[PDB]
Amino acid sequence: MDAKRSAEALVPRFQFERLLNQDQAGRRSALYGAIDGQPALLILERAPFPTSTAYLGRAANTLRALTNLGANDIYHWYLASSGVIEIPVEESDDEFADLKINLIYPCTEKHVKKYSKQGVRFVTETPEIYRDYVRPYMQAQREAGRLNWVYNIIEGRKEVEDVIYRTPYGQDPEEGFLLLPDLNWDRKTVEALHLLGIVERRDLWSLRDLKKKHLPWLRHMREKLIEATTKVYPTVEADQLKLYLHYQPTYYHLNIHIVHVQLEAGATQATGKAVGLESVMEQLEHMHVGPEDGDGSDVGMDRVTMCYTLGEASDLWVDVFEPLKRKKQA
Amino acid sequence: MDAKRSAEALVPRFQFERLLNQDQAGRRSALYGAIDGQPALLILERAPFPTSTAYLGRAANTLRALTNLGANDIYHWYLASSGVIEIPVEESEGTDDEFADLKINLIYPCTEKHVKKYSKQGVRFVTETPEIYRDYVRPYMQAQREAGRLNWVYNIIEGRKEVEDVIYRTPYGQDPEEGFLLLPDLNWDRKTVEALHLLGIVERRDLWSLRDLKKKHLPWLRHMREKLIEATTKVYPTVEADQLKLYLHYQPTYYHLNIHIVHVQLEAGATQATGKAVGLESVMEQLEHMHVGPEDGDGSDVGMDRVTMCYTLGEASDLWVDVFEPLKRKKQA
Repeated sequence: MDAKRSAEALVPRFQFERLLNQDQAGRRSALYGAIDGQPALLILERAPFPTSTAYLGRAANTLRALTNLGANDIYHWYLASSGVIEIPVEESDDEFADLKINLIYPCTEKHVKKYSKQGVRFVTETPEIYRDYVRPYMQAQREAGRLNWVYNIIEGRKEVEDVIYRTPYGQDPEEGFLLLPDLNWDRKTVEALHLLGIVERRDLWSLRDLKKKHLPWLRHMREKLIEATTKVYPTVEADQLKLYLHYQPTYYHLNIHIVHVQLEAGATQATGKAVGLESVMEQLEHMHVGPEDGDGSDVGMDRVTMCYTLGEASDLWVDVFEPLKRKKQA
Repeated sequence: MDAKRSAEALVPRFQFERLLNQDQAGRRSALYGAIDGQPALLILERAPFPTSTAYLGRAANTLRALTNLGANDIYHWYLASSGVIEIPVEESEGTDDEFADLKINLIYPCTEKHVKKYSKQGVRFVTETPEIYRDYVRPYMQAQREAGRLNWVYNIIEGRKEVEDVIYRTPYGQDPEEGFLLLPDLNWDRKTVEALHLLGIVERRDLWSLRDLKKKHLPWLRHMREKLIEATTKVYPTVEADQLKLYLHYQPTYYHLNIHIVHVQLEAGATQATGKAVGLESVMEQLEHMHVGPEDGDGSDVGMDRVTMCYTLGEASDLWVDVFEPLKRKKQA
């Protein structure tokens, strides 16, 4: 393993310059620097704790340093440094690791931008702002071809082996769908289940397109997605799943997240990003039908004001909401 | 300093028995065991990385072990173990300290209450129709209030408790309808502005949860939204209005309306998750556009008690044990 030793030789040559970002409760730091006089990006992460009893049964008894910070009755808190614990013969001479390291070298300005801290803003999207600015932006993104990757999966030309369930392409153009594992799921831990329900029809760009006339479709899709998930993973019951939509979505083709209720909630589930599927259905169900609205078929989410988070490097913040904010402050 | 050394002697005597829970993306493990023949609960946490240049400028060059797992062009990924890095004199009160990679909490002797608190808990997603709210859940809320479970809230509202922890309030009694106070969330260190998490406890006592909100409350809601934001940005001048999110819990942990205020940069966890957190503006918009029927008059009493709400419950909670699990059991063949 010359390439393995070669890659290992890079890390001690890293010359730190500055911290780009620290996140994940402080347990991930993105460092910028240089190796051999060229830009280098080194990402430090605390590793998860081992579950081996060889580790858990020895961690408290092998510390290389331990400092009590305070105590109150039966409560005590400390800082400590891990000692060396060797991995037993039947699980590996290795020791248990406390760090994960990613090194991008040589890195570019694109990597610096990607891993630099990005501020977040909470914006207010009225029906007028959706009509005049956001919906035109969505259209341009789709016309530019940004959904090619989605369409390639829907049509069965990519990630065929990653799909865990689908209706065959073309068999059901209105209510067909496929289930894709989320990139961060190990596909083995059922209680961390996270699937993407990508619908086959192509005319719904986001929940903004949903109207009362889509309530039957929404009911059918909710049942079908839950039915398929609990069929593929039979130890999962219906009341152990949550279905939600993103707004703003990360891409402009309606897709329904399916997560196990036991999955640790992160940004993908947070208020200002995730909207429960049943919550959208109830808003359509009870939305007011005015005298000019006929039977109500076209009453829907494009009448609502939606408030949500955006990153400050996003197109929508830079081109729409920051300028609207500046124009209002003048 | 003797008590400091005494508490340090506890940790190496810990005898591991079993893992109670591992969460926070695997970086927190709650271990159950014994010390001196009595139950002990040891919680291991990965520490945040120092920002000190003395640490960051040496971490890559002092590793005590390093294994490359793979590489692809300019991408390389590894596992590693940290070496010893001493804290420089100008950053340490003591001498011969090294940067720490672990935080440890030891509860000893612990009880069954601590084991329950830190053990993994099953979760269920339930469907609360208006009928189930009427027949089962609202009576449960009422009994909780009648039992006195809100004594702690009222003690703070009335200025008998946590007077020193309130970061802002309207003086009690001055504004009975739109008065409020702001309390820091127990999990916030009260100094890191980008992790800000406040609880807005309203002065009025007749709103138990968002189920009580109706169209007639929309002016009150608009006013409270503004007032909570103005007060937060007044106390924390580096926070702008568009760097805050306001939300309600449903189910809430207690049955007196209270509005969470969080910095947009705060990392989202269970408290913000779908099935628990409901954005304040989302409730207001749901009330704004809700249908007013022919028997509803001017619509003033149309509100959230007409909606079906879906949310998560823990399997040890009263509502699961006494309401939703029995309803589920009776329905199943």
